[PDB]
Amino acid sequence: RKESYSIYVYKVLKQVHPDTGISSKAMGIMNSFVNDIFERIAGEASRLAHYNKRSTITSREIQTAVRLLLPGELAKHAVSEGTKAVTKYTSA
Amino acid sequence: RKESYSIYVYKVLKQVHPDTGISSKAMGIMNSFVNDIFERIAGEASRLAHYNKRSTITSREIQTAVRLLLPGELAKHAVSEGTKAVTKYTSA
Amino acid sequence: AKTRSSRAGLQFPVGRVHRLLRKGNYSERVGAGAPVYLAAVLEYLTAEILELAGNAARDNKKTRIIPRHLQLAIRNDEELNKLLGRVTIAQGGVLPNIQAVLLPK
Amino acid sequence: KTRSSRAGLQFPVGRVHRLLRKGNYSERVGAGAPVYLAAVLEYLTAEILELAGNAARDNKKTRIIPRHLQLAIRNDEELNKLLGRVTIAQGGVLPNIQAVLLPK
Amino acid sequence: PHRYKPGTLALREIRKYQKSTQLLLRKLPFQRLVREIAQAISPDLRFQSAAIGALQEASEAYLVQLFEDTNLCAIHARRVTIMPRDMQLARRLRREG
Amino acid sequence: PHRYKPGTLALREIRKYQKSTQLLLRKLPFQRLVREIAQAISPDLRFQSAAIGALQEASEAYLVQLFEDTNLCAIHARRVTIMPRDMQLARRLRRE
Amino acid sequence: NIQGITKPAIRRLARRGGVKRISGLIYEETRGVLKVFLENVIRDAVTYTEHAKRKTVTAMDVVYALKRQGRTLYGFGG
Amino acid sequence: DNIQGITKPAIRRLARRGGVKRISGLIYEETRGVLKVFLENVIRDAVTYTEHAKRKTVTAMDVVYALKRQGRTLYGFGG
DNA sequence: ATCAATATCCACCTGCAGATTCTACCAAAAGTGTATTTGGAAACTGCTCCATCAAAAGGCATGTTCAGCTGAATTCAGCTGAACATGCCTTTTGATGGAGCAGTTTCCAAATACACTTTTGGTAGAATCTGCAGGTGGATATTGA
DNA sequence: TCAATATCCACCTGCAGATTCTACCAAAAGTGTATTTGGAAACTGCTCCATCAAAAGGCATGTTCAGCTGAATTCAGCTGAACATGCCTTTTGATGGAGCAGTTTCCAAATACACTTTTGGTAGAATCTGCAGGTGGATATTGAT
Ligand SMILES: [Cl-]
Ligand SMILES: [Cl-]
Ligand SMILES: [Mn+2]
Ligand SMILES: [Mn+2]
Ligand SMILES: [Mn+2]
Ligand SMILES: [Mn+2]
Ligand SMILES: [Mn+2]
Ligand SMILES: [Mn+2]
Ligand SMILES: [Mn+2]
Ligand SMILES: [Mn+2]
Repeated sequence: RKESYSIYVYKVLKQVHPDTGISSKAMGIMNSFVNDIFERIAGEASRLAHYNKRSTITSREIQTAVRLLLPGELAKHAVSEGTKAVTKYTSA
Repeated sequence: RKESYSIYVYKVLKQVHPDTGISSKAMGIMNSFVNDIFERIAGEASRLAHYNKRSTITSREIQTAVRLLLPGELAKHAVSEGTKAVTKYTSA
Repeated sequence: AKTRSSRAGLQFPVGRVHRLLRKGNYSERVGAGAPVYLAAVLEYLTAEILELAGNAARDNKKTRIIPRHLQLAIRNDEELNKLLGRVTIAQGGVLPNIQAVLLPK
Repeated sequence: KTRSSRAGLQFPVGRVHRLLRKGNYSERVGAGAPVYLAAVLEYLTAEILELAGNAARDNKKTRIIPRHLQLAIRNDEELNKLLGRVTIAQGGVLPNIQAVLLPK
Repeated sequence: PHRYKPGTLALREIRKYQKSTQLLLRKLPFQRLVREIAQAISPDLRFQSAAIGALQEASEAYLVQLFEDTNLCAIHARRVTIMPRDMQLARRLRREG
Repeated sequence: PHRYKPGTLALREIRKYQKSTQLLLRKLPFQRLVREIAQAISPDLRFQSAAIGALQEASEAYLVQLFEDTNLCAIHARRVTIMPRDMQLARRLRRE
Repeated sequence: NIQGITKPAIRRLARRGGVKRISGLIYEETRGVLKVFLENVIRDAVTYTEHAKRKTVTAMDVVYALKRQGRTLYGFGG
Repeated sequence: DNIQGITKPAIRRLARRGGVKRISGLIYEETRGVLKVFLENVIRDAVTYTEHAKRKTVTAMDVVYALKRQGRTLYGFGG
């Protein structure tokens, strides 16, 4: 009845720091953060398609938005990670 | 074909200052203004509806968005006129 | 056959406002008064900038409004200034303003 | 079976796709977009936890609290630029005194 | 008998509270302030406790990085003491009033 | 022989250029720069003339309220001359 | 109640900002800035509140009010 | 190497429009570098928009979008 | 507070480049009628949220003393503004060729809509741990001398 | 230039409050089939961009010279920091009730569709016409004294 990003974050926590945990107040912050970046990437990709007379938000809109919204080195890595994931998903 | 707010703007000009005209570069500036204020008002009314789990943008969202996005007195006048226009329009 | 704009007493195009709202990804459905209300507001703000620009154009003893006039009109209006505080008007210039300290004795 | 499994991701590709479709962003949503966006959210999330966990252990704690998140963001040149207009509740500030105010 | 040279204690308090994260204004006066201000916009209003919480976190944060900036203006004028014309410039150059 | 006291002419130039709206940097040097910067980002690129037009209106508009802010910091330190530590402080409190 | 924002509390805030010496005039000044800030945030939050036809100001109302002023806040929702 | 094309006297005019009465000799190299950074961020975003549209020409609208993204909305190139 | 030498302002002039009209199509509103949603009135149930009350208790207000900082004040080497002359390059403009736009179709690949069938993630409990927070043991910070 | 007070930093410990870790049931997420549809491909008239020639005047560059600015030094009054007593306002915790959200149910009115007509708004032409330059009389500006 009230969804959240909390379980997925925790999973990600266990990859980077298997023996470390996270308080609930810290998790609400991670949550806030995830919703924030989503709306940022979503919003910018929304604008991209609309500027181009396109009606589909594709992975290519997402990538272009990340390149706009993220600082340089951070963007390089995310674009790599995003591609790495979509290409894996095609081979299945 | 390239639609624009040009003719509508021109009419309003003749309403405030009948013997006054406007250069084309200045007209494009006004044109910019209308698109800017439109996207500000619309988008904020988008977000309002989305927070209230409502799927319809109604005039009640437009008014509240004007009350957020416009400085005090500017908004008061706009809100009266916005009201005055839908109540006039429902009677026709 | 009457224009949606005439029933509202408006000069701005209510039908276009309504179309741009629907095709604009703002929400799934659009109310019937919404574009009417919005167009009235867009029209009001346009009236307000044009009246004060027209005043500045006559003070400049011109009869055609140029961007400099729009710039003088916004920046000199306390509220319009707040509204367009992050906005650049091309070929608009800036307001005449010297800090008192820099003046002669 | 899960789209999230097929993509090599921990974030939910399915939820993302829904939030995009119901988000008034566009009429149509490509199929790779939610995979791509989920992957980016995971990456950024991974990187913050990496640095927060570290900042908690440098402090010899083993639970992440908001201070650790704050210290991690503000000490990172690029994350800080990304979240420059964001207040983290209960985060505090980075220890920083202006050199002019020191004695000597 | 020994006593802190002016400036010494203040530096020890700077290190003390940049190190910490708790709210620094007393909660009840603050709450009283929020409700007062609100009652002028509209009466009979109620507040989740977390709403006042949220208002306070935001407010103390905004005041803290304003002092960070005010301090920078005070340094720029080759002083060590912050003064009203320092906060006025700081605010002026962030568009905020 | 008759001559302007230092600053007199300076005051007269402020009045002169707050009155006008023309671009104050030379167009072709500016254009040459934009394309130089652009070519490091990506090769073989072209520009609409107004694209360079918009880039310049923007650029000057920005530098002008940066000098305004730089000037305020200068007054704040009871000087009249703008100096690097004035532009640095101004930019710091503008997000930059 | 603005006077309930006390001198030594303001001093702690400033110390968190690395302020070492403080003019006596800073405190009434600071009070005035806090008041303006609260007046603008609460007004926008209440405007979100009354739009939902509610009588209770939620945390999300405030969180939305702050995002509007360009002050994104984390730890109460988004 | 075109940055030297922003001349000392041109920068002065800009400062004059900014209400500056007196100017240090270190301001000019300082001003040039600030300008180069500004353009580098605008042009890159503008170019990102260009390449997204699979174009080879940077339009005025690319620049206007790039500027709106840095919070610098610009009027007069919309149409 | 008088003056001559300059710079600037304000209005007039005329020919034109740009602003306003004016025509003649064509997408796009408006109009009708039918097909869906939705948001809302009601009724209902808990949840919070407001308001008390009454302890300790911790933090604010007040008062005293003095360090040192800010503001006032003086002088100077050179930094920068103003003027000139010398010269370089920006600006202007008219013409051209082609690159790279948009514009038009054509047509699958990709995405949406329904309708059923699993699996997951959210919640309320059942079962766990990390710091907190004392106590007080080697260093660090501070100022008196 | 060194030593005595104090203070904070180091490491240690047993548990309440928080965090983990478990155990069912809607509601999303996934599937299967049946349609649509957006936008890539391939081609194409045409802008709009890129250069070029080059004269020609406007602006930049570099040096000289003078006045005034900013940087540096000194110094006294007085502000704001450090500290302690004492009292009060805050905090805290339990309690009680009332006003709200939040949950569902259920139809009217509102919105969306799908087509058929009806104009308005746009895009070039074809007209007007304010304003740019250029010029001559006034009035202001500024330094000199
Ligand atoms: Cl000085
Ligand atoms: Cl004089
Ligand atoms: Mn895709
Ligand atoms: Mn307080
Ligand atoms: Mn002419
Ligand atoms: Mn005493
Ligand atoms: Mn009850
Ligand atoms: Mn003229
Ligand atoms: Mn003559
Ligand atoms: Mn003349």
